[PDB]
Amino acid sequence: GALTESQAALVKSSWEEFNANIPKHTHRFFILVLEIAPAAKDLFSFLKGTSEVPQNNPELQAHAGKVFKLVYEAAIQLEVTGVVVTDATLKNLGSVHVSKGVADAHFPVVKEAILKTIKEVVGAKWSEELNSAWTIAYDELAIVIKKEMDDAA
Ligand code: HEM
Repeated sequence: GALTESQAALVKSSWEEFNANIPKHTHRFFILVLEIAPAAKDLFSFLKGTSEVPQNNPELQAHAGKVFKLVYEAAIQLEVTGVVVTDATLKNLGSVHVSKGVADAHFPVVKEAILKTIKEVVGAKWSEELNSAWTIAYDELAIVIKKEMDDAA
């Protein structure tokens, strides 16, 4: 697809729509996670010991926000520049994943959980051209973190 001017305009537009409601989209995101894969619950300090996904836990909100930000920034950088750039932060991300017991097979879990979350966020504006654009940008960003975990292992 590439990332045409017209595609990037479509991710930016759809991210601004996500951030517009963090405590919803983020608790949704964690439920789509636990639907796709229930065991994933023991991983999260803030979910351990609990029985249901807390809805106002700051630890959880802060966590999930940071995750979508990072995917959007990735799409812009792909249309301007043509790439996703690996920095200190992605590197540290890879460390903390490993300490907590996270593996690669866990990633399509969190992708489908983000596509399905953005398809839920944009609703009728949804196009092929836009699904194509978020897929490209997640795939391109996961390639980069998985890279850094393998390296923290
Ligand atoms: C491109 C995709 C991904 C991005 C951008 C991302 C981003 C992040 C960030 C930024 C943190 C640190 C949050 C903090 O310091 O507050 C974190 C922690 C963590 N992540 Fe991910 N992540 C991704 C995929 C995954 C996957 C597939 C899993 C496995 C289900 C996972 C499991 C965890 C766990 C257990 C923690 C530790 C949280 C703790 O116990 O408090 N992440 N992630």
